[PDB]
Amino acid sequence: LDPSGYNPAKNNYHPVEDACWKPGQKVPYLAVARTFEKIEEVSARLRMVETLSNLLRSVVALSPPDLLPVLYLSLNHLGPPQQGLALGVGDGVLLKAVAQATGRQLESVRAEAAEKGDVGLVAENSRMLPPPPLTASGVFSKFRDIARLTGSASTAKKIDIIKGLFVACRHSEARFIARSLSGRLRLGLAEQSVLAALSQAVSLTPPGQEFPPAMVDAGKGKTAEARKTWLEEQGMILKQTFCEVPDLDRIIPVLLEHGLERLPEHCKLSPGIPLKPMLAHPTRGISEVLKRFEEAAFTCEYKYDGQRAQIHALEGGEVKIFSRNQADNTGKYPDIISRIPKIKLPSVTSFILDTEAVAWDREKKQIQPFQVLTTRKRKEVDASEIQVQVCLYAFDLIYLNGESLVREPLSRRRQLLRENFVETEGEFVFATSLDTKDIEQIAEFLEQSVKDSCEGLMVKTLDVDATYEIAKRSHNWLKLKKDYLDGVGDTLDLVVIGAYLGRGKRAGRYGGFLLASYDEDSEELQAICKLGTGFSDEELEEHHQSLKALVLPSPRPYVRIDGAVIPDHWLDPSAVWEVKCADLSLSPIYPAARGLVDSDKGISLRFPRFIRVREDKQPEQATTSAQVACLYRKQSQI
DNA sequence: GCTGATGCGTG
DNA sequence: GTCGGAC
DNA sequence: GTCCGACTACGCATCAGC
Repeated sequence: LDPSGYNPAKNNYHPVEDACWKPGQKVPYLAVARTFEKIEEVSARLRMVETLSNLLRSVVALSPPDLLPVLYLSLNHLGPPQQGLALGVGDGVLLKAVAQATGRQLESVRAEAAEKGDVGLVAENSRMLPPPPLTASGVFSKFRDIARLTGSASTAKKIDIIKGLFVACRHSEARFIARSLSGRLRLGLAEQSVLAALSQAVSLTPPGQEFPPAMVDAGKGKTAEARKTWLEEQGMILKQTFCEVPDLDRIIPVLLEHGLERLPEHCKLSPGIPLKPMLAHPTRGISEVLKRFEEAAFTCEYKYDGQRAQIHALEGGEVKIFSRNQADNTGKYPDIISRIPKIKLPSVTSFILDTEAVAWDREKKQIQPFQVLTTRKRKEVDASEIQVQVCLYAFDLIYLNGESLVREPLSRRRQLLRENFVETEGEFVFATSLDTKDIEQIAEFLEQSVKDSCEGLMVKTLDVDATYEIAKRSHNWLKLKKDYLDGVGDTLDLVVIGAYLGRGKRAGRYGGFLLASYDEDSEELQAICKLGTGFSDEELEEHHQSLKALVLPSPRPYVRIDGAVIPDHWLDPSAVWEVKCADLSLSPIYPAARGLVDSDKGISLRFPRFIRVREDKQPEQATTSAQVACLYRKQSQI
């Protein structure tokens, strides 16, 4: 009945009864829209998971086929990552498409969306013959349609579909379609919560029951200590099957048929399906390394400054390569799929490798900085056109000749790789390693890593919790790098010359800042980076306040920002701020120290973060562009 | 055909 | 990528 | 400690306007 009252938060929820659509029907969008409201209006993850599980339990019950689209809509994805589907819609399009469904001038709506920090708000509030209600599988279909449109005049074909949806919207549905398209759904619930909410709902209301189903609450006969243990157990089955097959188009099918408990029997890590890779927790010292890893024996590997390349060789010759995000990078490495046989021993018949592809200068036999690695062509590439040579630095092995080494320790996997593959210096090399426990030979290896052009030390255990089982701990490796050590690495004192407006969590004060570095010769300040991270909320207000005085109507004439985003508020140069950063880069758009190191290009910071306010310094006292040039030169340049 | 704006995926 | 915050 | 969402530089790919 009236979907505008659907409350899946309501206590003692019943899949069939407090639904707001009768069985075998399509699930309505305002179902999802209402649910989303019930989620964004709480803050306890555990409560938010329940509200989704509910909507999910119903869907499992009355409308099985709609399930998969609901998860996706709730994840705000479009499909499996390897499909590389993308909306190609941006704020420009969407804002426009909004104005076009409502009337206001783009330049009026445009300011409301910046003043509110949320597009979805503006679409709804703006106020003919009403069309049929929207369905959830319907909106998912239109979203995919928009993704698929390409080539000239495709934006315009997109703005229609969008104008379409917005015009079949009822109550809140505007709010959430806008937000989905803008990439920023911001509910407070994401993958993990969606995953946990699914595993619950199919445990409370198991799938494949003939309607009307026997057990809508398979939980009702448990004790609270028993339920909370039961769900959590079922949770991990789902979680780890996903971490090996992070693809809902494969799972949700089998789930619906064989239920949760036997899902690991049909959904197994197989070469060709890309799995989630092992993340790295930051470790700000070496004290901290032995606090975390007090007992266990660990290895030490260089941290290469390439990108992650997940290499699949499947029984059947064919190679596929995937990125950190399960994106299909096969097209962009024809110089890898070729060199492929030259690393697998001949008795190696199917494998999965966890490596980092780094840029290699052949004519010099030395590394090339990340910036160069990124100048390779993407998408599809023919093998002749290649220009930036890449050399892999393999540091794990996850599958070999049939077996799935997830369950084996690192020490098991290391020898298994070391002994099955072949080093080629300039193509294929094991991460330079040094097993130890020795503080003095660690920092001797730390400084060494960098000396050899790397960000620092990877640090992982060898036997104790040494698996590749992402589901237990996902940041179980440790990343140890120079700029984390309070009192090391490059910190500069810089000038706040403008500020940017916030989005979402920072809606209603400044979300970013523009930072500048006194050039001496030109008696000009010069934009060097933006900065939107590393302050607390309390500091970030002290900011938006003590800067609410300095506000300018126009630039000062001695400030030169060039091709940086024009700040939304310009500022009278007073505040001086100390910034830490992991590197300095040759900026294709920043003015600071342009000329001193390159004909055209300035210099920016890599991973800028704010450390503290430098009151005792005055703007002519901050770091000079002559200074800035110096740090870039003293930075493993060869 | 080009160019500027900008989406999106690496980090 | 870095980072804080709420639970 | 986990999970989520603020924010960042760099560059290839793409398409509206011209």
